[PDB]
Amino acid sequence: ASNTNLIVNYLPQDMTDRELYALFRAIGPINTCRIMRDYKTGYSYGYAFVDFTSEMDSQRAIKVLNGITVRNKRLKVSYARPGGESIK
Repeated sequence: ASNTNLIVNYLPQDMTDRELYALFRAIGPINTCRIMRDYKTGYSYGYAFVDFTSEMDSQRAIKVLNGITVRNKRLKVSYARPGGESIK
């Protein structure tokens, strides 16, 4: 199949995958972009999901985008493998 969903970290807990699209939409052909945060109070901790559905050009953007700049911090980008790859 195809699709290597990634995870963007270093989020302000208020940013939006839209502004993120202004970056990724130019780096890789993302197929979907969501943000992870408490679904009850909305308490975000910095971390979302951005898939490139490229599994190739995306990986390159993963070594680069990893630690970019959000006008104040530096986003993060991994191949969706937080906490020891889905725990491990």
